[PDB]
Amino acid sequence: DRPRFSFSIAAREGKARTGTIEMKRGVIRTPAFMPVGTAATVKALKPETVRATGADIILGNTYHLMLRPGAERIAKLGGLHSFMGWDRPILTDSGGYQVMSLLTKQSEEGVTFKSHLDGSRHMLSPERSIEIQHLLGSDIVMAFDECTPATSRAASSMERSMRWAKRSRDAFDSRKEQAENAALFGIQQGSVFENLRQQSADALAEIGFDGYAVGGLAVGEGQDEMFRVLDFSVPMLPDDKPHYLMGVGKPDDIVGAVERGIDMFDCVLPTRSGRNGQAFTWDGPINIRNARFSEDLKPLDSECHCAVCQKWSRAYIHHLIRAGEILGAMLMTEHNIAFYQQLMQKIRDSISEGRFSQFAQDFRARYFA
Amino acid sequence: DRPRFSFSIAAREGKARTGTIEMKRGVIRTPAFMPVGTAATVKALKPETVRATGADIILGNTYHLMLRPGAERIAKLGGLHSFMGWDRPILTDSGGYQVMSLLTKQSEEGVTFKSHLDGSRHMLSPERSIEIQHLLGSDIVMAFDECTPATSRAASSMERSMRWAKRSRDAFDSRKEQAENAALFGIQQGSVFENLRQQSADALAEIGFDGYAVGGLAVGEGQDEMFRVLDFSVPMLPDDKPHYLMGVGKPDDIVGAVERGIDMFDCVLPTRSGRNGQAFTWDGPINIRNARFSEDLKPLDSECHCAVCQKWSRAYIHHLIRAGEILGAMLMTEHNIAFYQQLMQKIRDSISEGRFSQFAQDFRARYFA
Ligand SMILES: CC#C[C@H]1NC(N)=Nc2cc3[nH]c(NC)nc3cc21
Ligand SMILES: CC#C[C@H]1NC(N)=Nc2cc3[nH]c(NC)nc3cc21
Ligand SMILES: [Zn+2]
Ligand SMILES: [Zn+2]
Repeated sequence: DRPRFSFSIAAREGKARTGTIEMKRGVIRTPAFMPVGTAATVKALKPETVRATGADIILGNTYHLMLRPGAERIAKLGGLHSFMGWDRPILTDSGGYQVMSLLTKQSEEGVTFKSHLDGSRHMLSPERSIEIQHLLGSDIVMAFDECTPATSRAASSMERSMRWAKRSRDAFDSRKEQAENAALFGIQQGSVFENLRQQSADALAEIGFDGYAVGGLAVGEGQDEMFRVLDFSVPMLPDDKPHYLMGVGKPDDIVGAVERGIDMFDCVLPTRSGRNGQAFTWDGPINIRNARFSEDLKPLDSECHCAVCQKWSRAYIHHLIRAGEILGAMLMTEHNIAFYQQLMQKIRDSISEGRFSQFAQDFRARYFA
Repeated sequence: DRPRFSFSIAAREGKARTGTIEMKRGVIRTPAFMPVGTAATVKALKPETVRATGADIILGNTYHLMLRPGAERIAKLGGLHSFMGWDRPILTDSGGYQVMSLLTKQSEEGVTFKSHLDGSRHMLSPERSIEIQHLLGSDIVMAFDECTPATSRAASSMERSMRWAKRSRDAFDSRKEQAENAALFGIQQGSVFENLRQQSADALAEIGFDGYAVGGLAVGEGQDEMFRVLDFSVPMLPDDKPHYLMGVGKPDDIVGAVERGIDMFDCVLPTRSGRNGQAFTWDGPINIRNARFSEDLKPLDSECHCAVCQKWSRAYIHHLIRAGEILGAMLMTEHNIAFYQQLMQKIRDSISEGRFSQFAQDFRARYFA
């Protein structure tokens, strides 16, 4: 048998850490990047291709799947893993952020809202969110939080989220199958305010979670501000548990966040911007639709080990994306997700060899040249 | 070394034949179905996936590739095979039909036309079409024909096409690299008129080609009429060369056309209707968007050996197509192309075992139940 959840730090450099999370469905190498699979698919990739790029875990969403195709329906069909054909760990967001981003009525009990898809009306609460995530069969369950710049007011939302974090913990612990086979993460709130971040961290650590996410970022704050908040926020979290930065981000954001103690990441940038023609390279991103690539026989990136860069030219991918061909989206997406995973591998290896500081400097010098 | 073009008939049953075409880039099992790759991609499939389904040869188009990305450009980038990553045979249509279907001025010299894409003006002729197909590096080159129901008038178009067939032959034979490494097929015209089909067949056989296509069908004539035309048209063609029915078709069309002596087929139905939610099965086509499939855990087809049917349920593919997800198009397309190839395999095996008559009866009884 394998453990439910065991995080082990193998090496450190400054605030950066590298290690593993062992879970029943597999091992997660940290720092980790999670491709986003909101609609029970990582867009334009088979799950075998997601795995081939190096991903150990993907992200799903309570909000989208409760609406389409439905949580109880996925459970009847055998759970999210069987449904989409990914047999490794899945982390699910709780719905707190997506309900706010995508027609809502807030209270201490929870949120009622109108779906952006049907106009149908629905409810979420800590207890319903945890139940939905159980029905999906998520391996890492997120606590349900209230999400809203803010006064002052940020403290009201943070304090409610901490009350909801306790209800999430209790709902999770009441479901034996969940508590024995899954892990539960809390979400730190408090916006840009050091004192509220501390109050939030204290509340979560008093409750106790398997891991701690940093919420309230990647919402348009600029990298300077995000780094400032991480500087004081991450040290407040339990050192011996994973630290998950929700929604981040660009390669340069990921590197700086690892320098500040983050272990886990998710964002739509590699998939969405790949479909839109943006390819990541070690010399910075390029827009493959640009006419300069029409006769370029080189691969998207000259060092990348992915299957796309072993077989097809920039010129061919340029043609596909210009033509609106599905294979264009497929190849751009595979390459970008592989690039993100190779970035994470380089981060892990450099921390384990005690040269991550030098890697970060070298990476930024070339990427921004 | 391998032969330029060697067709060998291994078994016959009635007018049906099964065998092989050996070419420098591989062997083509007949009767053969060619997936369509008009824009230098079989839509939503990597070439390795096209091959995995059983395809021996794919179809490309002079008309689309001369416009985007351009014939001379593809040649500079190393040819169509290298460009799209398919290293097996490619048959290219000559442009005669697509120029008519997709703003044109006809003459004995050729056709000038306005592109449906740019509005730019272009010319095609027998000599330019053959040159374009040389630049692409096509393995089976189609003669350039004039295409237009018709009086009477059908005879005018047919006779010009026969003059253009001779010019196509001469242009091909003037290009040593082409004549040594590629094959050339002629196109029989004459519409529904037995006497014109005979005049056309005579003209083509006097010129001499590696294979003979039956043109002027799959243009909305109904299956009864198509079969009537094949009944008298295919016997007019040289028995010892392949017979190619352009643009056909539905599974039931393919079976009946093999019964009448056709060896080669192409159509967009499995790819295009797959993206639109139609899946082929041995019990007939189904529309996977229908609500009856929302909780159906069976595969698309209960006997199909394709990778899609080994891993994912109807319910999951239903969800993907309803959501507009790219993976939906990918999986539907792989399954439909695999189904077509399994149909062709069953046809070949039954002819080689002398039970094709029984297969056709059994196939129709189940498919149309
Ligand atoms: C306050 C707060 C907060 C966090 N709460 C929940 N439940 N999910 C998140 C997802 C995020 N995605 C992005 N940017 C794309 N920032 C996020 C923040 C959260
Ligand atoms: C008269 C005539 C004729 C043939 N001539 C050339 N060059 N290409 C063809 C392609 C076809 N596609 C379909 N149906 C989709 N019928 C076709 C017929 C032709
Ligand atoms: Zn790559
Ligand atoms: Zn199948």
